[PDB]
Amino acid sequence: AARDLICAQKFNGLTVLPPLLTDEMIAQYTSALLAGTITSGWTFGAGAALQIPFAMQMAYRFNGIGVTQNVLYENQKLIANQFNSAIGKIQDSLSSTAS
Amino acid sequence: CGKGYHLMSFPQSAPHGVVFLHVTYVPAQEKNFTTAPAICHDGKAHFPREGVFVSNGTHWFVTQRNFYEPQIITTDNTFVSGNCDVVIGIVNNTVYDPLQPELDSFKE
Ligand SMILES: *[C@@H]1O[C@H](CO)[C@@H](O[C@@H]2O[C@H](CO)[C@@H](O)[C@H](O)[C@H]2NC(C)=O)[C@H](O)[C@H]1NC(C)=O
Ligand SMILES: *[C@@H]1O[C@H](CO)[C@@H](O)[C@H](O)[C@H]1NC(C)=O
Ligand SMILES: *[C@@H]1O[C@H](CO)[C@@H](O)[C@H](O)[C@H]1NC(C)=O
Repeated sequence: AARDLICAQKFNGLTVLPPLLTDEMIAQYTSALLAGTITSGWTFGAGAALQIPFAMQMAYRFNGIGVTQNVLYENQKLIANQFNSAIGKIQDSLSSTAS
Repeated sequence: CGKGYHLMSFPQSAPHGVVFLHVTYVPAQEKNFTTAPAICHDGKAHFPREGVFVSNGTHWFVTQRNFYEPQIITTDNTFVSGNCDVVIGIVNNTVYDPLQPELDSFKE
């Protein structure tokens, strides 16, 4: 085709170096963090990862706010459906708006 | 303030800087247990006050989260909220009442 801008930058002595960590390694780190925070809660960030069921972890996180844990166990389908709708809206917001 | 659960920190001087000695608490020796969210006893659902329900294989205890010491499931360390058909994962266990032995002894 024609002379690209990056070819002119390369010919004039300007170089871009690649990063040390590839995008696959960043994705592996992110997946490890997600798996730890889903399966073990906050315990993997303070020592050995200790497993806990997710409803019980969410009840602990409600006691961290000020709401007693009987609220979640008697409404678990409602929090589950609200979270599913809220995370489904993120995909619809990201598939259209580029700002 | 350091990795783990923070307890203390001590400063020290250094040329053009400071050095913090962070004293933290780390859990060490874990073991598996079977757990439940609530106890369905006498048509009522019991939830722990400050703790979690565990089983050593046959019996059910309530314990704190960051350390393992078990104790008997009691009305004093639990609370009641509704009936046991809404919570998913309930198990069946008796709940001790400390009032009743002294109450019946006063009754007789
Ligand atoms: C689970 O814990 C309970 C409470 O400590 C155990 O019950 C007691 O176990 C001791 C140890 O042999 C016995 O001497 C007692 O007679 C038991 N008491 C009762 C009321 O059973 C129980 O054995 C433990 N179960 C397992 C599988 O370790
Ligand atoms: C708990 O159970 C898992 C799977 O059964 C096993 O790999 C592990 O060694 C057990 N003990 C601890 C302390 O996690
Ligand atoms: C617990 O006890 C109730 C009646 O007291 C019974 O209907 C229920 O099936 C029991 N739960 C299990 C898991 O057996």
